[PDB]
Amino acid sequence: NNDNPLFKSAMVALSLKISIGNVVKTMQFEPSTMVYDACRMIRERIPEALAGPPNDFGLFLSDDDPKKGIWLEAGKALDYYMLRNGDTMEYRKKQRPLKIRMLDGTVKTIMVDDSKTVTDMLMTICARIGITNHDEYSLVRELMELNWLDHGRTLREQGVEEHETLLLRRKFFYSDQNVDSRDPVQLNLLYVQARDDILNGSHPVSFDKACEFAGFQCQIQFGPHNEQKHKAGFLDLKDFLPKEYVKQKGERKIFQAHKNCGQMSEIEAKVRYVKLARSLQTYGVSFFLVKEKMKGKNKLVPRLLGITKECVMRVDEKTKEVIQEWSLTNIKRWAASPKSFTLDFGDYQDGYYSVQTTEGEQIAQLIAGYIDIILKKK
Repeated sequence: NNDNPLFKSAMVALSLKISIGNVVKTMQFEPSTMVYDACRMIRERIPEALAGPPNDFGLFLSDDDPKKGIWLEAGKALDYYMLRNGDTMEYRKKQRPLKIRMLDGTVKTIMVDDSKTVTDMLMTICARIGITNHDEYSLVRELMELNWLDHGRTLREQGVEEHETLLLRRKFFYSDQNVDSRDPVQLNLLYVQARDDILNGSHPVSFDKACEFAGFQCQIQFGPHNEQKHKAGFLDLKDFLPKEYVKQKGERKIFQAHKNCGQMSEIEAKVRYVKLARSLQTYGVSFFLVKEKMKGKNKLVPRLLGITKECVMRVDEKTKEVIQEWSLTNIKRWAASPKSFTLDFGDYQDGYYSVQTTEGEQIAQLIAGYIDIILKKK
């Protein structure tokens, strides 16, 4: 039957659960307390808060949905964050390991500031491995379209948790690839890259070309065509043709192209493979499958939309013919939403070009990125 000298009204103090690893303690804060001073008071009450230099720790407001967890800023008052009695704050190390697959295919773990955006993290990575031009590179997930990361947002809010390894990826440069039979190791790297892009469909090609490529691929993998062993049914066509072309009728066309190679060496076939790829107007282009509205028709028409350093291009989805091309110079503005992408060509044409796609923000950022480059050369 006593009074409690510790009691303060629920309205004048914030009662928060402070979590450090598996330790939790409830402490009382004046609600205008700055985050950095709250960290001090935490160090005075919880021994596990002393597990490192004091400025290495901060406060993190977790959530049942990990995408909604946020780091608190040191200069903000606690009541800025709309906290209520009983809420939980983690006292957390500000840097955390981020696993990144290097350009040599190995994984390196790099400490990054966990409150920052993907761009900031990329900059920390490039700093650690001696890359000055971080704008030549980006981070992508390794899932599977779903691997794209918006570098102006955080990993956390895009659903990337701390366990996930990301890939460091060099962007495409036409100046990167200059073919020659003198350097077999570099020739093979170029061949593998061009072949993989065709087989996985990121370089879209016609059916006839896909079988031509497969003909060189056969020369490379099997040597000269031998009608005793390279007969109907031999090929696992899924390994030689883009998925949309995996049809038995393609094998006859591949074998024709293979035979046409004669006794051509493995090196010479790799040269021809790479040369044929670079000869196509689709080479090096970043493509997106978008849905177009054609005047007259009610069903939208799937179309390949390609973005390069100097143009936007419409490509037929079945034949891969280049239907139309717009210089980046002749685009007045663009817009993206989660469901569409629209281009305004000012007085170069009547009507906007507006398509359905879930990759509109990706398209918009590519266009903006390539336009900024042209500006900086001016």
